[PDB]
Amino acid sequence: EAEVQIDRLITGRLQSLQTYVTQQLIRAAEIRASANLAATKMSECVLGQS
Amino acid sequence: KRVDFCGKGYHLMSFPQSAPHGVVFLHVTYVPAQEKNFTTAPAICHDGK
Repeated sequence: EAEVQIDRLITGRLQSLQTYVTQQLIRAAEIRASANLAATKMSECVLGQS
Repeated sequence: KRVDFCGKGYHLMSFPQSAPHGVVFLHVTYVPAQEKNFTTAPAICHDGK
């Protein structure tokens, strides 16, 4: 029966880890978009006149 | 007219080329050099004007 209990625990923990990784990926994409906008603003408004 | 969008410096034109899964731009820029020092003033007074 120990194989059964270990299998249940392993699959649950793996599912939780997968969910966390997916959330991290979404957040990374959003942060990339925001930083691209910030870099554009810094490059165009500081070094020149808009 | 926006600075640092196509190339580095003032912009003249560009030419596109194809790629296996994308596009490649060739930008033609303009860069000055060989400077001097001189001396400057903001305005010139003459006859009170």
